[PDB]
Amino acid sequence: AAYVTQLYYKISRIDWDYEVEPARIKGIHYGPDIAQPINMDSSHHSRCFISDYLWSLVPTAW
Amino acid sequence: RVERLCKSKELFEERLGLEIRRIHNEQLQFIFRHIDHKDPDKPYMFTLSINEQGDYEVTSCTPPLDCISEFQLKVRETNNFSAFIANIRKAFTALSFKQ
Amino acid sequence: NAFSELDSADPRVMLRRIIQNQPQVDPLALQ
Repeated sequence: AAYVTQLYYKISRIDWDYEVEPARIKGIHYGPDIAQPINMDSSHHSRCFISDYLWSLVPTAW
Repeated sequence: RVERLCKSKELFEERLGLEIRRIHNEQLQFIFRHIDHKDPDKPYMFTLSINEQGDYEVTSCTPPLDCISEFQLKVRETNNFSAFIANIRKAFTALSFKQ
Repeated sequence: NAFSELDSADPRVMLRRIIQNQPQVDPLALQ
């Protein structure tokens, strides 16, 4: 189990806050330069917007 | 403990819409959902291995992407696996608007 | 920081960790 979650970090650079209600998407996104908080209310958004938005945090430059 | 690991996996699966499966013949299958907003559960997948030279190798892509060989060359050259995965998802998004 | 080790790991090593340690399951199909 650990190895897959480690790779999701390698891919997304996101670390979740595991102590919050399920309705709250909360965590931190890391990068070269300073780390950025995420705190969204899942009830306000579609599943696809949540995924598109979170993926837009991930840089596409090679 | 182990509960926290399974929880982390499910949070990434649901929030990124990305599942990772270890399948036969030394391969991992990456399955993206939440690509087509009109059909959020529809999967877009590719499979990957590390080949005998220790290189990334995409061994299949369903549906096919015409840029994924270019992406394989780039990830080999840069070792930037994050960007490789991000660019494949962008490419499935785009493909979903083609026709 | 705490991710120091993951940030510098080679993704090929990480991918091989999953492939060697997780049991195989069926691939999902378009169907």
